[PDB]
Amino acid sequence: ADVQANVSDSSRIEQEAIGMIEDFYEAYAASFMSTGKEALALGDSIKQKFLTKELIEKVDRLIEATDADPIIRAQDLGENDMKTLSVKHLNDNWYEVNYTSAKGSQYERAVSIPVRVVNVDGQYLIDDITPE
Amino acid sequence: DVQANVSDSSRIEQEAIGMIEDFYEAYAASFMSTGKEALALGDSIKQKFLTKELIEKVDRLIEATDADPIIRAQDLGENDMKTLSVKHLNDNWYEVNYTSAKGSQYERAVSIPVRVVNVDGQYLIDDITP
Repeated sequence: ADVQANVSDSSRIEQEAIGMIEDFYEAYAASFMSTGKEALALGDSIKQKFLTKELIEKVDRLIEATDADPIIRAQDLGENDMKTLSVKHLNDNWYEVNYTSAKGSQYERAVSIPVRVVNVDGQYLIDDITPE
Repeated sequence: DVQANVSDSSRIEQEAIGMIEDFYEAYAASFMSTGKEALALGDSIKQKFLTKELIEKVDRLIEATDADPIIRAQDLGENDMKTLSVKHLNDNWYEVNYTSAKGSQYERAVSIPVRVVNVDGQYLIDDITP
């Protein structure tokens, strides 16, 4: 059986996955600070680094379907939005990215994106969001 | 007026501290990505938060030293800027504190004095390391 080894490995691996997801969202959020071609350039560079080829194509479909960025479920980020970032494990390889959009205002909105993680040769990558 | 001085000074210092935190958190996030796009964001963040004279001083210190004078390091480790602490020192000078290479055997406490100016309600950093 070995409960302690299964438990501590599961806890470690989940925290490693959470760490990558946190790094993606903090890096991606910073790309919204620029208001020129470099904003999109960095945003796409970060998506090329952290997301799989399959998910990036699904994000384009959702960009075409909605009129919002499916990664943040918004058009833009207020500068205080990512300070409320909180990631946690759901089940299996699914994690939930939580943050409050427009915190403090009359348009304050709780955002909750389920994201799925794959490990390729030691590197963690997000391979799906918002289940289809 | 003792109380009005105390309330206005506390409000304004927190607004100045708020801007400095926003600069450092945003600027630190540019290191999470690599290449010309990461550097371009760093420069965009500098344009937003630093004065034209300070950006010219930082470019001089980039040539003069072998470290980024904003962070006093070549790069940032994972979760260095999670230790960020900003406080008022005196007049318009504030101290930015963070632990470089936090958790590692080479961890180093960093303290950067930064001077703030208000230009028509906008807070900008106009000098660092006097």
